[PDB]
Formats: sequence, structure tokens, C-alpha cells
Amino acid sequence: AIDENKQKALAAALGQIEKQFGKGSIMRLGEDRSMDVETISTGSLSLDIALGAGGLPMGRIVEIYGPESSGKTTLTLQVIAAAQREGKTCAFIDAEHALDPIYARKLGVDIDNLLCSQPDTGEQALEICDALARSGAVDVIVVDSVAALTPKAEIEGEIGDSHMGLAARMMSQAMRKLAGNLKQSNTLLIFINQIRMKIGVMFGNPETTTGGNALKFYASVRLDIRRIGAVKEGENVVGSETRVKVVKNKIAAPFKQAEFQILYGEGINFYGELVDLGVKEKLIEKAGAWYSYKGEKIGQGKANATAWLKDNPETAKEIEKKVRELLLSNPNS
Amino acid sequence: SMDVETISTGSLSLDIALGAGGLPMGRIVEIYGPESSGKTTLTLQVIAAAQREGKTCAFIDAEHALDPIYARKLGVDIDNLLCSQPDTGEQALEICDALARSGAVDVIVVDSVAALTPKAEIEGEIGDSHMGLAARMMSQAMRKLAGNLKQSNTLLIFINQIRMKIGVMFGNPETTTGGNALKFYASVRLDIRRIGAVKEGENVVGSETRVKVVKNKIAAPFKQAEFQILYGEGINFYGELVDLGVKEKLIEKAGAWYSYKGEKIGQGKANATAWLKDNPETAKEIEKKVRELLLSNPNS
Ligand SMILES: Nc1ncnc2c1ncn2[C@@H]1O[C@H](COP(=O)(O)OP(=O)(O)OP(O)(O)=S)[C@@H](O)[C@H]1O
Ligand SMILES: Nc1ncnc2c1ncn2[C@@H]1O[C@H](COP(=O)(O)OP(=O)(O)OP(O)(O)=S)[C@@H](O)[C@H]1O
Ligand SMILES: [Mg+2]
Ligand SMILES: [Mg+2]
Repeated sequence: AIDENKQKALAAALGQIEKQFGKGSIMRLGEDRSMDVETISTGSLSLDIALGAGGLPMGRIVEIYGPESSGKTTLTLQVIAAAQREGKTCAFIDAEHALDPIYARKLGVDIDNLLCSQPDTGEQALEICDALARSGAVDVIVVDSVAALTPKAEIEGEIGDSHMGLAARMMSQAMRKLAGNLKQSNTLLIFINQIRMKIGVMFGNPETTTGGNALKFYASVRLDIRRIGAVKEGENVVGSETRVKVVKNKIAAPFKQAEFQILYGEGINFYGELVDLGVKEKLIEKAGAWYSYKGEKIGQGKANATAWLKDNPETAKEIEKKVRELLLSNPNS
Repeated sequence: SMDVETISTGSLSLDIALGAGGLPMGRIVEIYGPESSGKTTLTLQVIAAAQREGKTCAFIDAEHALDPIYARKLGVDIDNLLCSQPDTGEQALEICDALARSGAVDVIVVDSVAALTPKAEIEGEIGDSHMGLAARMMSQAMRKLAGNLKQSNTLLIFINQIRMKIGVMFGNPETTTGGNALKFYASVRLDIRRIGAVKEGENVVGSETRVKVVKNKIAAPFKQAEFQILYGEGINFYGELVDLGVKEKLIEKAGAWYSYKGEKIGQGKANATAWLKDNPETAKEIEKKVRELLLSNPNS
């Protein structure tokens, strides 16, 4: 009897809010299909498994950070290339002023359709991000280095002058504005960031990132990338052994890691991952340094085994399809 | 009307730490901490525990980062959990007041006070200065809500993010966003921190968490709570039922070996909590003992 005017006051309050601030201001979370988690590929199968939901989330903020020459730019060009192949539009804000367009083409990016900007200030860089996000016409934005987003007062001033907290304040104001717009247009924003040392530290890690604490909070995924070794063809160094740690995840369980090769000119070695995952799931048998598929001996060593999968497109498609079926938590098709 | 009503936090260790046995209804609560401390997980645990008692709940996601699948995994009934995603900071607080006035919802949660951007700052440019507009907007909202919340008997939980003060020599350099109005009006104030990992040998499957009560108008403040948040599954209330059982000398622990009523239960905490899962009888009767010994005022 008394629990019914409860439901009436609810429906009346819902009617009041939904006509004041527009149609879908309040809903029920189980019914809201704008709140579901769509993803896009990173260009690494191992990293797609480590992220749990099978890729990077659309409508969210992502941070990639690491030491120098660890593969941060290369990893973000591989996600742009994969999204372009699925008929999406992409932008690249190059605050570092260090993008080589010929290398981007070799990694598989469509250079003629990628929107590029080299802004003079951090305010200009974050105002272009907002304008592209609100447009609804751009799916993936990459900002290359938070560390190079310098406020206008610091550009106008002299070297030595103190502007303490100014960059951190600029970033804190930008996150507030962007987070809403990005979700509304279903646009993925990737911030690359550099590492700095904190002085006078006995306890914990001395490593930190630039641009303050706001980005750590607003980010849905945070990735730590590191170069853990060289890839050699005799004495020639031909690429880099790479490890990625998922330090923060809001769409799945964190603290999983991914290992892969970056080969200079080609980018991420896809078939190299396909072997290592095939070996792990008992689809490829390893007899010391002899790889074999269904008894049929494919090669001697990982490089020859990878070279074999390259000249057998049908056999590689078969193994990919199974590894995908097995290790993907919730395959959506 | 001024007699206090409480609802469970989901964690038993935190229910003892507050003293009254939960968060007070018709009041304002603040829950701050660093990155990935378990602020959202704790407030979805409250909503879950509340809507199991036949209550309606709302979630105002200003952060734009709520996963409905994870909410269901923690035990939130998402089919009748009200969710809003406001564009401005003013919309978020007008929806909070409109829901409070109606007298229909019992619990409201505003995720990130840091993300409540004033209208003027949104249609402005990045670089433009709006000194204290967030603090005024919050100060206006608090004096308008405090009265409307009490007569409705509606709980409002604000989640806050930590920022750092520049050129401070004294005290702690940590701050909270959205002014010092919320600091005054807030009845309870929790400070969550991740203090370690929970492993399956090497595989990291959880977070060792510590909650501190820095303010309490309802009971004695400056008490602690320690517990485990597992990634999916949610809060580990069996893991607490052992830790409080051994603290009151109902359970015994001899190194890595557990024993209750003479007969041993398992080796380590993971096997000890796994046996409590398989024995609802002892898990019922130990809950009985821990509650009736450490309850401040038994309602009925
Ligand atoms: N244009 C190129 N031609 C050949 N190799 C390249 C080229 N650009 C980058 N690489 C290599 O690819 C590996 C990863 O480079 P990046 O992706 O540029 O890493 P990064 O972390 O962005 O480094 P920064 O911005 O310079 S600190 C490095 O060993 C580079 O030398
Ligand atoms: N959907 C999910 N699936 C699995 N684990 C999760 C999920 N969401 C969060 N977690 C983890 O649970 C722990 C607590 O997360 P939260 O409750 O979101 O904490 P938080 O302080 O709200 O973090 P923020 O909002 O990003 S500053 C973290 O270690 C997360 O990685
Ligand atoms: Mg680079
Ligand atoms: Mg949160």
C-alpha cells in the first residue's frame, strides 16, 4: 500500500529529469547500450589476450609509458593501421615534433587519410583534441608525449623561470572536459608519456610519469612498455624483444603481461606470437629446437618455424582461429 | 526522526571500525583515496548490500567509467539500478536533489567530485581561469541538499580523488578536490589505500586494502579496517570472518595451521576461507559470535 507512492514519486522524478535535460539523461544501467564495452585491436595478439576484453576500449582514455626507444610510438601506429583497415578515421597530435611519415607507411598506416597536427602550445594541442572529439567524425586520437605539452606562459617566459604545477593544472582541466565528450562520440584517446626519477626516495620505485596525477585517475587502461632484449640475425641487430605490463585495467583483471618482437621496418611480428601461443595451447609440438604441426615438421628454431607459417597462409589462419576461440574470454561476432 | 539508521558497507571489518554498524542514512559521506585503491568497488558493494534489503539505488557516473558487467559480478541488480551520465557538474547535483526530494531512492553515489565541471568551464577554452567556481557550486549544493536528504532519509556518497599541495613544509601534502565545503557537511570520511598484493604463487588475483575513518559524527573516529578485494568475486567476507575470529580467540592459528573447536580446518588462509565456504553452519555461528560481541547497540 505505502510502497506504491514510492514508485509514483520515482516515475514522476524520472519524467521531470528526462524532459528538463533531454531524452536519455537518466536510464537503468542494464538497459543502457551506450555503456557497453566495444574494443579495437592493438596489432599484437598476446597484448589483446593480456587486456582481457580482446583490445583497447572505445570512448575511454588510455596511457602508454616507458623508457626511451621502448616502442611507444610504434605500438600506437600499429593500432591506427588496424583501425584504418576497419574503415575508421584517425588523428595524430605530434607534440614531440618527431614523426617520420615514411616509417608510418612501412608499419601499414594510410598516410593520405591520417590527420596530423604539430601544435605550438599544450593548450592548442588539447583544444584540437576537444574539437575533433566533439565533431563525431574521428574514432582514434593519439597525443605523442604529455611531456612536450608546454603551457603558453612557459613558452612566452625565459628558461629558468618557475611555473610549478602549471602543466599539471592544464592537464587536470583538460581531463574534466574531454572524458564526457569522448564517451559521447565513442572516440578512443591515447596519451604517450615519458618516465622521470623522483629525487630523495629510499622506499618504493623512484620512477614516475610527467604532467601530474589527473591522467592516472581518468585513464581506463595504463600500459608499461620495456625493451628486454635484442633480436639478432647472426651479429646484425634486426629488432627488439618487448614486454608490456597492464598496470591498470577498468574493463578486465590487471597485472597480466605480454611478450613480442618489434622488427625494424615491419613493426610487430604477428606470426612470432602465433607460434608462441600455438606452443602454449598444445597445437604446435616443440621437440627441443624442432617445431612440428600435426606431425608435419615445420622448421628448426623459432625464426624458421615463423618463416614456415608465412609461406602457409591456410595453416596460419587455422591456428589463429583456434588460439582466438580458446584464450578470448568472451568472443563477440 | 533524529534516531540514526545504518546500512551495511559489505565489509564486516569496516562495519566495526565505524562503531554504529554501517553508514548513517539521511547523511552525506565522503570516500577519497589514491589511484586503483578500490573506491568504486566499495560503493557498488554498498549498493548491492542495500538493494538486497528491498531498497532503490542511483549511480551518477561523472567519471564516464562504469562497467555494467563488473557491477553484476560484484552482485548489483543492474536491471533496477538507476544510472545517469551527466554532461555538466550542475546537471549531476540537480539530479541528486530531484532524486532526494522525491523520497523514492534510499542510496545515491556520485563517482569523482573531481570530474564535476562547471557549465562556464565546458563551453570555455582549455587554458581559461575559473578560480573557485567548482568550490562555490559544491558549497551551494551542500547547503541545499543537507536538509532535503535528512527528511527523505536518503544517503548520498561522494567519491573524491587526491591532488598534492605545492610548496608546503608542514602536515601532509595530500589534498581533495571540490573545495572544503564537503569536508564540513560530511558525517563520515573514509581514506582507502592499496597496501599490498594477493597472489596464487605468482598470478596476482587481488588487492590487500586498508580503510581509515578520518572523520565520524556518529561514533569514535580514527579506527582502521584491513581486508582483501579479489578481482571479480568482489569482497572476501569469509577472509574477514577468520581474521576477526582469531582476534577474539574463537579461531586458533599456529604458524600456517588453523584450528576451530579442536578439529583443524585447513593450511594457510586460502584453504581456511575455502572450508568456511563449504561449512555454512560454522560460518553462520561465528558471524553470530563476532556480531553479538562487537555490536555497539543491537537494534533487534
Ligand atoms: N624510422 C625508423 N626506421 C627504422 N627503425 C625505427 C624507425 N623509427 C623507430 N625505429 C625503431 O623502432 C624501435 C622503437 O622505436 P619507437 O617506436 O620510436 O620507440 P619510442 O619509445 O617512441 O622512442 P622515443 O620517442 O624516441 S623515446 C627503436 O629501436 C627504433 O630505433
Ligand atoms: N571490470 C573489472 N574487472 C576486473 N577487475 C577490475 C574491474 N574494474 C576494476 N578492477 C580492479 O579492482 C581494483 C579496484 O578497482 P576500482 O574499484 O575501480 O578502484 P578505483 O579507486 O575506483 O580506481 P579508479 O576509479 O580508476 S582511480 C583494481 O585493482 C582494478 O584493477
Ligand atoms: Mg616516439
Ligand atoms: Mg573510481
